[PDB]
Amino acid sequence: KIEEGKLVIWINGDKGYNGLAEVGKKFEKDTGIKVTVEHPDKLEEKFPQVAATGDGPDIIFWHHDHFGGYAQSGLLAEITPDKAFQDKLYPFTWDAVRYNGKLIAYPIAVMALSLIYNKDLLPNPPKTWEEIPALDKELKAKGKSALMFNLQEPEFTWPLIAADGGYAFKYENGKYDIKDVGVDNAGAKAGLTFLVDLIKNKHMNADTDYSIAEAAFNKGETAMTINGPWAWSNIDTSKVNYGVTVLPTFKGQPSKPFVGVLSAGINAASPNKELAKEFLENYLLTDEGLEAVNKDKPLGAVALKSYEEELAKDPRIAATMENAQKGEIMPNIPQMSAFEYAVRTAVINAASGRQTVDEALKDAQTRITK
Ligand SMILES: [Cu+2]
Repeated sequence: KIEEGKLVIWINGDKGYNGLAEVGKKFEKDTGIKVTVEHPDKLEEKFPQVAATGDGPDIIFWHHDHFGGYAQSGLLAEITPDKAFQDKLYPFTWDAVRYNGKLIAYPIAVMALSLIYNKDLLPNPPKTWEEIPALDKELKAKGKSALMFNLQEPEFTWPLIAADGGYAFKYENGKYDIKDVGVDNAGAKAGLTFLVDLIKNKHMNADTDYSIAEAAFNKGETAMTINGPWAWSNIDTSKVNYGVTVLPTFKGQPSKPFVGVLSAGINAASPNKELAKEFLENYLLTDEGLEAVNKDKPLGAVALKSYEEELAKDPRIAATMENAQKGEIMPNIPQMSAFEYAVRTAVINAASGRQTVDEALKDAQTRITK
């Protein structure tokens, strides 16, 4: 019970649904087809309900992690870019939109955490995790701290923990292995330890949450923090002089951030697959298209090479991409819930004393692979 003759698009209201609308006006002028951009409440939960009955929008915008499940249900259509088109985007973004060996979405935006710092308290940021401890002691002498970041959730703590070799699920030939998890190997143990030790020595507090960390860094009390593109505006208003850069290395290896990709999938029920493909590939994924959305509401870093080289003139953005090329693509499978649940607890119990690192990671590991 879907259109045929137009295009309805569901995008979250905190995104540039206006420039998306603008790009629509050009499509309409060139094709004569009208585009509609809507923002239903809690759309991530409605698409699944409505698409299961052959209804909903022709295109849905969202993080790629939810896309694996959608495909396990045959809700999306297998896109069809050719060799040439595929060479317009970064090789690693296509892996983020794969399933059982096949492509199912178009990478739009690329997100990943970064290290943020107060240029007035820290003229040059640390290239290593190993040196932070000594840096905090040097600042505490003046009534400041070195680092403060959300410690409640895996998104913020996984980068360190996995640098040495840990991981979510083994992957190599286009298929994941839900029985082979790496949160309990040597590397993952090495990283959690380093983190726990930071708290034990009072360089960090275990109850620090997103709000405290942001309030602290924006009042100008802490030299650094870790966060994404979505938090820059608050800082802009606070009157702090900040900078964004590459995350420190661990035991000589890069921090390994989870990589998130805003994607556009075609409803498998949609009678407008061609139009949708023409719109996404030749209107939205162009330097003019991505700019239109980025104006209304900034996107951060993108997957389109040509335009990424232009946005990358803002160090804040160049850093994001570099951190993404070193990170681990977020697995697009429903089992990632088991992972977030288990790891969030492991880190909390390990930071509270309730469990030692070796015990905490043994439980989660077994939990997930269960
Ligand atoms: Cu989600």
